Amino acid sequence: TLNGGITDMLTELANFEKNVSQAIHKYNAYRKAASVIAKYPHKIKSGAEAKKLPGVGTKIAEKIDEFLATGKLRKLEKIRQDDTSSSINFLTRVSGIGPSAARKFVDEGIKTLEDLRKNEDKLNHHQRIGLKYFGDFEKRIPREEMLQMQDIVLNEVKKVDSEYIATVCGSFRRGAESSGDMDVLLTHPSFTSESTKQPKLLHQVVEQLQKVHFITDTLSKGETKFMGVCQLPSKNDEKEYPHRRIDIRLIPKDQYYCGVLYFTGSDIFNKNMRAHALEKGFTINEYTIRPLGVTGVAGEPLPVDSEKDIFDYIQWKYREPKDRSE
DNA sequence: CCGACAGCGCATCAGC
DNA sequence: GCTGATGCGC
DNA sequence: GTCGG
Ligand SMILES: Nc1nc2c([nH]c(=O)n2[C@H]2C[C@H](O)[C@@H](COP(=O)(O)OP(=O)(O)OP(=O)(O)O)O2)c(=O)[nH]1
Ligand SMILES: [Ca+2]
Ligand SMILES: [Ca+2]
Ligand code: NA
Ligand code: NA
Repeated sequence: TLNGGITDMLTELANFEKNVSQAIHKYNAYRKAASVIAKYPHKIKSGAEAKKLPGVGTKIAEKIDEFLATGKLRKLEKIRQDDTSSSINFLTRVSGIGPSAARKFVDEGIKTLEDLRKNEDKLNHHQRIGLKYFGDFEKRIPREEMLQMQDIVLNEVKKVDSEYIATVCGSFRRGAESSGDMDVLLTHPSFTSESTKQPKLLHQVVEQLQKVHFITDTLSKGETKFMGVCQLPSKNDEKEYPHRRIDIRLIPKDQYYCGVLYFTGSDIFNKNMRAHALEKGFTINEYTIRPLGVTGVAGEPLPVDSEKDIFDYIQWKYREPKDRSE
């Protein structure tokens, strides 16, 4: 991490713009700059050097100059000393509490972990579970545990219907040695873009994983997306494993490649790739890549038989999952 | 100078 | 109950 | 906050 100090600074600024200022585009701008700097293979010596990189503008170059000179940024030093900003920033670390709910809570005088813990009845379901596992959700998951979790999920799915295919995506698929949480793409031949020949396809899998005490809590659930909590089983006299976040996404089977492209990420990589897509006259989502007509309206879905086919349309050389960690 | 910035699932709520 | 906006999440 | 046109 040649430029750890700079990228940390930019990420902190991004988080401020998202959580406090509620300026989503400034947030994305800061994260884009951080990402491009993170991959730059030289230790940055100046703002001018950084300003050569796409996403790094005049304002950021100036901040980089301040940071390199003094080891800090006055702007951030202040934000840190602001009570309302500090509190809002903290509260948003709970899953289910966003910028709006955080500011609302601060208004009501709820601004610490202790405050939340004695005001559970003021939280919705998602927030209450977010609070419950606040500490656990802070922890990362060693790849070794991710592998054990993979085994459990794939084996339990197979026991429901051997025609299910479950794929672990996210940072795990990108080869990371540790992951923030588990993401599972699910397909079944009964669910395609042309028909749903069977109901409760996602439900049956969730139920099974709850049955073996793998899924422990539910944050939200619909016909195609599950968001919840899971936990590896522990051995005799062993301390329990931390509870982990799990997301499961049921995708039409004939749209697997667009699905897996999306679910593999990273998030910044996806934003960059979809952005480039627009520049190139296409629109990409987790289902399809379509041409944009002169009207601006998306045309019909183009044939896709691989992740590479999607890269081909937008004239990008294929990049393996491990090189999508932006 | 300024329009545009990726795209979408589920939960919650106001209005009807 | 439905629909569209909003919040929050991926 | 940055960028393309
Ligand atoms: N968190 C997040 N994920 C997004 C966004 N947009 C988008 O396409 N995704 C996709 C790509 C991500 O790799 C995928 C899974 O989300 P994730 O938060 O679990 O991220 P991850 O596996 O890459 O990283 P991590 O768990 O190790 O922290 O969702 C977004 O705005 N936020
Ligand atoms: Ca993940
Ligand atoms: Ca996730
Ligand atoms: Na630049
Ligand atoms: Na949050």
